[PDB]
Amino acid sequence: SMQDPIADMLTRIRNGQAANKAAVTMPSSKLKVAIANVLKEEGFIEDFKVEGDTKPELELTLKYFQGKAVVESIQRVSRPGLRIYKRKDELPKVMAGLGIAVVSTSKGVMTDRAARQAGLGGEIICYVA
Amino acid sequence: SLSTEATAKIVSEFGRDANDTGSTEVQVALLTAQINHLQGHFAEHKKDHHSRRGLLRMVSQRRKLLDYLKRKDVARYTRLIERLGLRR
Amino acid sequence: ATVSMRDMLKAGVHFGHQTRYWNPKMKPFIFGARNKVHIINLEKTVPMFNEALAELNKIASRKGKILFVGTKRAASEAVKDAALSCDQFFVNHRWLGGMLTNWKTVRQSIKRLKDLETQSQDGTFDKLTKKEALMRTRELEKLENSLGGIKDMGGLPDALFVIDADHEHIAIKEANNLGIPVFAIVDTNSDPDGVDFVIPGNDDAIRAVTLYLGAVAATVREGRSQDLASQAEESFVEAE
Amino acid sequence: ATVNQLVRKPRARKVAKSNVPALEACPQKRGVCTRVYTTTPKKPNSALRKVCRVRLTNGFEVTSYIGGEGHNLQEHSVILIRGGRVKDLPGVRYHTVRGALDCSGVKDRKQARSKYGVKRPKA
Amino acid sequence: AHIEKQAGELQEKLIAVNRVSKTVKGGRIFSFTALTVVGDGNGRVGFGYGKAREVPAAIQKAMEKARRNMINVALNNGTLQHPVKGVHTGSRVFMQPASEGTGIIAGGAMRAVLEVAGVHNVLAKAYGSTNPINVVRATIDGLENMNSPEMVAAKRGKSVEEILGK
RNA sequence: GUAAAGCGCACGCAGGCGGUUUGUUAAGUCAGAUGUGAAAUCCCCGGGCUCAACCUGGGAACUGCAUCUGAUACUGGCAAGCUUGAGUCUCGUAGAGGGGGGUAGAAUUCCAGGUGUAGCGGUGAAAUGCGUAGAGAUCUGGAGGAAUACCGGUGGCGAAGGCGGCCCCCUGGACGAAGACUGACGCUCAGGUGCGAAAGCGUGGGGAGCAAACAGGAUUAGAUACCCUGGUAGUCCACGCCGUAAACGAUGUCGACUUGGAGGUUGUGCCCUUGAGGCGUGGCUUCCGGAGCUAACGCGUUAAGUCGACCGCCUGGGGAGUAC
Repeated sequence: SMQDPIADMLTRIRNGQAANKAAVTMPSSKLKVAIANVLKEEGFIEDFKVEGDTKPELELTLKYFQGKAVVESIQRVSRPGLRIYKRKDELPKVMAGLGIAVVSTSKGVMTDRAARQAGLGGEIICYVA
Repeated sequence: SLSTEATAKIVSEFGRDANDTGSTEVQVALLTAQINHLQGHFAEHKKDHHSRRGLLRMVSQRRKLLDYLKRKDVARYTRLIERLGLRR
Repeated sequence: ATVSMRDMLKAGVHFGHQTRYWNPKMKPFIFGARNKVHIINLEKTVPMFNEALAELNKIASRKGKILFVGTKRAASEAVKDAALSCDQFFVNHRWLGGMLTNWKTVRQSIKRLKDLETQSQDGTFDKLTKKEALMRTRELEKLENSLGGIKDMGGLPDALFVIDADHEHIAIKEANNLGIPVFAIVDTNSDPDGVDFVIPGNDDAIRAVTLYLGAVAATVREGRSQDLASQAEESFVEAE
Repeated sequence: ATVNQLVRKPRARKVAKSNVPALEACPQKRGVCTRVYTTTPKKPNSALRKVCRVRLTNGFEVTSYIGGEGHNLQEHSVILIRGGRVKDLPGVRYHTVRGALDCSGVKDRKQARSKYGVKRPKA
Repeated sequence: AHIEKQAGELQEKLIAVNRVSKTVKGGRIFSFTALTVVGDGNGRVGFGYGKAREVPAAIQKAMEKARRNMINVALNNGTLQHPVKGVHTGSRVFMQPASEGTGIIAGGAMRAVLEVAGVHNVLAKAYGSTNPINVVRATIDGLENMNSPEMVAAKRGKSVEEILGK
C-alpha cells in the first residue's frame, strides 16, 4: 500500500496549500526531518515541530505570501524504482536558481547551492516550480 | 466459520502455550481448520464455484504466512508443515 | 468599528432556519444543526464584521454617492430608511443587465425618464386623444418601475451595498469589472465567496435584516459628515 | 504508463512516409511501356487525360502521367519516370520526364525548360 | 484602464480576422470577428476577442477586451526566470529560462508577437492544437506565476516571500 | 469515460518496488585518487597558399572505458523490533452471493361431465388460422410445466458481467463492536490455475405458454425487411464442451490525501430518542457544489482532483477480429 512516502508527504503539502490549510501533519522519518530543515531555512515551509515518544510524527506550516499559494507544486524526481543521480559537475537548475533541488549527498541533506559549494553529487530528491 | 470447541483445542495445541490466536503458527492452524471445514462442503456441491473463490483467499494467505515463518525460524516451520500434513 | 460586536448578538438570536438545506461554502460560520434547523455561529462572525466597519469609515471621506442592491420584500423598508434622500440610491425592482458596464444606455434612459416626468407634471401631452397620452404613459411607467430608486444618480458609485447575493449575482460581477469594493450582508444559503467584506447573517426575522444594515449604514454617513465639517473649518479659519 | 512498463514492452509509432513504390530509395526509375491509356478522372470531372502503364525494372508495374500537348510516347519504349502523385486520377503516383529517353518536349511550352523537358522553347 | 499596466501608446497587435455566418433566417451575416493582443514590452496578460458589423468597430471592441481587468506582469524587459508549463484548451507550451544571446526562430507573425511579449528567449515550439486562436497563449498561462530577479540575494528570494506571509 | 485505447473478473509465482527504527554490510550511489583516449578535414586557439575552398602544430567532443581507497544522506542485503501497513480468535448485524433438498395456488392450456349458441382470433384496416364432430366463454372437479408479479426502495448483495417465489441442509464474502494477539508477514502482477449475462450444445428427464426456421396470410413501384396467424428446436432441470459480448464506473488494482451540506439507509453510544430527525463514530448509497482537471458533456472527498507503486492497452481511415 505505502510505496513512496516522500511523494505522499509532498501531496499532503500540495493539497494543503491549494485548500488554504495553515498546517499539515503526517508520519515523520530521519529523511523527512533532513528535508524539512532545508525547506525551513529556504522558506518552502515556515517552521515545523517533530513530536511523538512512541514513533516520531511531523507537523509543518505551509508556504504563502498573502494566504494562497506561491509555489505551485513540489514533485519528487528521484523515487522508488527510478533513482536519478547527479554528479558534482551536473547539479540541476530550477527556475534559474530562484528555486531548489533538495539533494541528499553522502555528507547529508542540503540544497543544490551547498552540494555545489561542497563539491559533491548525490540523489536529487524533489524540485520546486 | 468454525466450532467454538475445535477453535479452543487448536489454540491449546498450536502457536505458543499462551493460547493466543495471532502468531504465525496458530494462524496457519486456524486457517487450515476452516479450509478443512469448507472442504467438507466440497465433499458434495461440485458446481458451487462462487464459494471456491473464498477457499483460494484462505489458501493463498496461508502460502504467504508459510513464506514468512520460513523467512524467520526453521524449527517452527519444519514442525508446523509436517504437523498439519500439508503438501506431498 | 466597535459597533459590530454589540450589534451581531442583539440581532442574531432568531438563529435563521432555512430547514437543514443551507450552503456548504458558508459552512465554517454555520454551527451544527439542532433537529433539522440550521443555527448560525455568532462568535466567528465578529472579526469579519468589525473589519467591514473600519473600511466603511475610510470610504466616507472618499464618497459623495452609495448604491444599495440585493433588496427583497422583507428587506425593502430597511433599505429605504438608510437612504433617506437622493444622495443615496437603491434598486429593489430587480437588477437590469449592464447597469454599471452600460451605464451609458442606462443613464440615457434615465434622462428620457426625468425629461418625460417633468413634461407630464407641467401638463403638455395630456391634451388630445387618450391613445396619444397613454402610449407615453405606458413607456414612462416601464422606465419609472425599472429606474425609480436610481433615477437621480449623478455618477458611477464609489461602493456597492449588498443585503442578499441570492438573486443578485450580476450586480456584484460588473461592480468587480468597474473596480468597486462590495460591502456585503450574505444569508445562510448565500456563499461568502467573491465579495470584498462579508457579514454572515440569515434571511428571516425582520428585526435582524434591519440591525445588520443599521450598523453598516451609520459608519459611512456620519463618517462623511465629519469629513465635510473638517472641510468647512480649513477655509473659515483664514477670514476671522 | 510506467518506465518499467516501457522496459517490458517498447514504444511503436505511426506508419512511415511513402507514396512512390520505386525501389532502391531513388526519385527516378526506368521501365518499358506496357499500355497507353485514354482515361477519365476521379473526383467530379470530365477530361481526357493521358496515362501510360510502365513495367519497371523491378518487375512491378505503375501508372505515370503524360503532361502537356503534343503526344510522342510509343507503347513499347524504354523511358525514365519520376515519382510525383496525381490526385485527379486514381492511384497515379508518377509523371514522365519529357526530356528523357524516348520522350520529346511539349509544343507551346516555354513555362519551364527543365520542367516539362523542352530544349530552347517556342512561343 | 482599471488595473492595466503602465502602458503608454496603444499596442495594435491585430493577430487574426475572420467572418462568420449561418445564413439560415434572412440572408448572410455581414459582421466581422477580430482577435487582438495589447501589451507594453515589459509583460502583460492583455488578450481581447471582439466583433462588430464591419472591421473598424470589430477591432476597437476586441482592443477594449484586450486591455480591461488585466493584471500587471513583472518581467524585466527581455529576461524571465520562472515560467509555467503552459496549457490553454489543449494548446500546450513549455518554456524554460534561457540566454537572449542565442536568438529566436518562430514562424508566421509569431517572432513579432513574442518580441513585444518580452518572452521570446525562454520560448520553445508549441505542441497540442496549432489553431491560430490558441497558439499565441505563450505570454498568458506560461507567466501566470513568475518572477525575474536582478538581485544578488536570488538564493534568499523564496525566503523573502515567506517572511511576508509571517 | 466517450476521439484509437482499462485486461471479463478474482487469486497469485517470476520480475519490479518497499512504512518505520536500531544493529550491520556496502551491490547500486556520490566524492577522492590514478590511467587511458594519435591526427586535422568538424570544434577552439594559432599558422600558410592573392583570400576562400584547401591543408595543418597546440587544445578538444578525442564522441569510448577502468578500478582502488573514503562516505553513509538515499535504495539493495540481512537479524531482531516498532505500528503506522497488513493478518486472526469468539460475538453481533445487513443482504436477491453460491451449491443440493422440500412446497402452494392462479390465468393461458388440456380433459371429463353439466349448462349453452355462432363466431372466436387478429389489426393501421385486413386476411390466413381455429370452429357446428358444438367452438369461444362459463360451473364443478382433475391434469400438467415454466414462472412467482406487488413487498421491489435513490435499498442490499456478488469478483466484473453477475444475483429476486417461499422455506431448510451445506457454506463464502462483506458491515460493525468489545476483550486479545502477531508485528511489513507489504503492493502490483507477464506466464499462470479457477470461474458464463444470453443463447449455441451431447444424452436422459420434461413441455403449459412464447418463438428463429418452415408454411400460409398482409403490406407495395416490389417486399426476404415491415405487420399478422399457425409452428419446431429452444426456453426448464441434471450432468457435460471451447467461457462470448455493450463482460459497466463504456472508468485498472488496491492504498494515502483534499472547504463540505444534505438525501437514502444500517451497526452502535447519547436525546422530552418525539419531524424515515439531532449529535458521537464506522457501513454501503445519492443529490448539490469549492479547490483542481477537461474539447465538451462531465467528474469533485465513492474523482474524471493531488498523488502512490506496479500492470494492462492505444498510435490515421477503408480493407480485418479476417489472413498467418
